[PDB]
Amino acid sequence: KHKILHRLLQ
Amino acid sequence: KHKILHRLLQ
Amino acid sequence: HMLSDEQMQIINSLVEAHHKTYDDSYSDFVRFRPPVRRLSMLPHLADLVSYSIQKVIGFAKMIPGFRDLTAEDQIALLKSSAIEIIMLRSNQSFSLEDMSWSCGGPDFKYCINDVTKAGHTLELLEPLVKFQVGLKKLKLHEEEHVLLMAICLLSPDRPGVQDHVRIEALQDRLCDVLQAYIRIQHPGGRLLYAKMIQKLADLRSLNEEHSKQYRSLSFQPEHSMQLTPLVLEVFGSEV
Amino acid sequence: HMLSDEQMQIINSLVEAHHKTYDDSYSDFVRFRPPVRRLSMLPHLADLVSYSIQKVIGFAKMIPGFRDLTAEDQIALLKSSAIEIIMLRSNQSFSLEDMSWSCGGPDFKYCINDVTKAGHTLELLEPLVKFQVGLKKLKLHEEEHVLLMAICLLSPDRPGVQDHVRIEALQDRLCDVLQAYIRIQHPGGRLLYAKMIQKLADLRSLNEEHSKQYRSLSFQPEHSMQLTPLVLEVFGSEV
Ligand SMILES: C=C1/C(=C\C=C(/CC)c2cccc(CCC#CCC(C)(C)O)c2)C[C@@H](O)C[C@@H]1O
Ligand SMILES: C=C1/C(=C\C=C(/CC)c2cccc(CCC#CCC(C)(C)O)c2)C[C@@H](O)C[C@@H]1O
Repeated sequence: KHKILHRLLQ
Repeated sequence: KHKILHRLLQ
Repeated sequence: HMLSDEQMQIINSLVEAHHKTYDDSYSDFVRFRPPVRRLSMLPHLADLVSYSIQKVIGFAKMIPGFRDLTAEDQIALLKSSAIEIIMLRSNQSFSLEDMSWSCGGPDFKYCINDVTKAGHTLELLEPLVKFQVGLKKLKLHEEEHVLLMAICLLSPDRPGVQDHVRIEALQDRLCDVLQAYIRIQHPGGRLLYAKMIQKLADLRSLNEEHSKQYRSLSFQPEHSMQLTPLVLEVFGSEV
Repeated sequence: HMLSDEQMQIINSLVEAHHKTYDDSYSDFVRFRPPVRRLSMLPHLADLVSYSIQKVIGFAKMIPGFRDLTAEDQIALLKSSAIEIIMLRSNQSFSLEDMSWSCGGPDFKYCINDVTKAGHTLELLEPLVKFQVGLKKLKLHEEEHVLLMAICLLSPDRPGVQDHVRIEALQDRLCDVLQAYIRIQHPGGRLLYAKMIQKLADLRSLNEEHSKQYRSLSFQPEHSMQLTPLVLEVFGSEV
């Protein structure tokens, strides 16, 4: 989960 | 799953 | 020969269904995230496609019999076929003169370049435009256009379908209507039904290429975050 | 007394972080689904909040130490605190004269009525506006404003947090900076630090009410389909 968060957190 | 589809299909 | 009463009622229902779910004024388009010309058109085209999926769902719900299918089959059919119905229904805004989809104003005129700026390539857009050109040259009657969309929607040969026999019987009835309509009402259409069934085959191929390229988008969160929940659900891979 | 070198560097980093992630021109707002005045403002405000979450993530990544936390803790902190940071950072557009958030033009001026047309009630908007009024009356220095956002973000008392000791030590350092800054640089601010810590308590209460009302929205698919993937993820309940 949290696919977009991980990406945004680099 | 398909929460929005079910709703739209009434 | 002659069309029967029940065939007539089917045509009337499908035409009314399309008129209720396709708005030639395109005035809803101002509600979308605006077009921008890395993937500058993705927000606008995601919104356009999401809006169009809702319209295809509304159209499907008014196809005679589709409603009486199980909820699972209704979803299975829409998930496999929605992209094809969108390509079919977009022929109504496609212009042979502009080679583009013109939706009531220059802000909502989409050329091939606009669609590449939503993450798609010529591997999809070259066959898609050729598809739109050949379909537009068929000069389909509104009756034929809505029958073809309904036949495409009611194909039983799609993954996830359970009641294969029931859906095939529904599609068989619509094919019978379309053949009779063309023979009786479309002058010089002796090759038309065959050309239309070929277009259904072309759509399977456009479906596969779009799914390939959509998968690439949906695997990059910086792009998939620009999609809508409805697009994620309908074009997604869950069962 | 006097601020130390490391305290100075912390303030400088937080101010630069805020300047990089808050655009006073608000020119990006034209990219959102347009405002409409059943829940006619939900598309526009969903886009505004989604955009703001990205900015809070960008701000967080530049708080000294936040980056060196585990990925799980970074997410736990952002999921619990993002709504509070958005309420804090929105004070910069709030106007005491208009009782509204004015974001560079009448299309992007949001009054309380606009927010009710996104699915929220006065149970949230009455305390939220009183919160914005009292915060605006504190006349916070930019230094104090960004410290308060960072302190709010680095609260270890949020569900899902693992390295409680490490996050508390980071927050303790920022609180020390804020107390020293107020004492040395804010004339007549002898009661200010206490008023600011009270605002952090108020935000817990605004958080709970917003979460209540967001849950109601997210349980109705005709409304949740209007949200963005990022809003669904950050305000959602997955662990
Ligand atoms: C959608 C409709 C229209 C245009 C479709 C186009 C051209 C922009 C079009 C052009 C290329 C590909 C596709 C298929 C849908 C797609 C896509 C984008 C994403 C990113 C979701 O893959 C559609 C306009 C109008 O007749 C309504 C119709 O439903
Ligand atoms: C977001 C920002 C702003 C305004 C916030 C407002 C008023 C519209 C506001 C007003 C009420 C509640 C909330 C909290 C976020 C929310 C929401 C809507 C949903 C439907 C997601 O619950 C925000 C503008 C600007 O200063 C940027 C800041 O990040």
